[PDB]
Amino acid sequence: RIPPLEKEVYLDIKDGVAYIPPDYLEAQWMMRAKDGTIFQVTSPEEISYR
Amino acid sequence: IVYNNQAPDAVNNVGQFGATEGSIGAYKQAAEYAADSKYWALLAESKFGTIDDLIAEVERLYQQGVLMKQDIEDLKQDFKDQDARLM
Amino acid sequence: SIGAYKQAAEYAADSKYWALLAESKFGTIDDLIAEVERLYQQGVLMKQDIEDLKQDFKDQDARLMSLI
Amino acid sequence: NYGRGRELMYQLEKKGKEIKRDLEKILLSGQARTDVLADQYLTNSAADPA
Repeated sequence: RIPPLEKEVYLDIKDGVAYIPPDYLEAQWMMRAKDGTIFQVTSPEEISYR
Repeated sequence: IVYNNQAPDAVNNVGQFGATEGSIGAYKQAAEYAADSKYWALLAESKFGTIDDLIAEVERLYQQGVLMKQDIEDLKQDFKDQDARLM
Repeated sequence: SIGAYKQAAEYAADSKYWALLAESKFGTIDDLIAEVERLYQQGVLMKQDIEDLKQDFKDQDARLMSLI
Repeated sequence: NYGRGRELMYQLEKKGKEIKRDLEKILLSGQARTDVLADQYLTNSAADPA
């Protein structure tokens, strides 16, 4: 795992389902272009509570 | 920076989500059918776009204008003829 | 709601089942295009013709007016 | 002192009146909410300080 194989890419969410690209292996940071803002990751068992 | 809009070409030779040699046909056929549906929806706006705006407008617009013209002409002719003959 | 992840081959059939509605409704679209085309042609013709008609008509009317 | 002494107060009152009239003129003149954000009002912490 290193930069040179990394990727920028935009996503299409649809309130959830946003699907994983075929080419995917492992995810570093993920955010918005709007205002700069970072997501974080968790389990179903928590998001469901949310 | 990018979108995932391109078409399915290859299979994951590493990575445990997505395409395999036994599923690529599904991806490709799905893409073909989606593009065909779009072809339809777009040609449809067109027929429909076209049909509507075009003919509906030329029909109604000139019929109405020409029939108002009809009223005017008939009225004028009649009045003039009558009054003048009376003279 | 939240649906399951069907195997790809099924999503393919789902995608396919959109094209047919489009196909059939396009045919009625075409038939009706031909109709409003015939109608518009007839319209233009009639309009121009009877317009020139009323023109020469009021011409003869003013002729009769000058005669009086 | 020669003339009157403490021209400071006079000049300062002049500048006060001047800024008041300028403020009125600017308020009555049409000007947009121009800023460097470039429509990014809802993109706090812009990642591009260039």
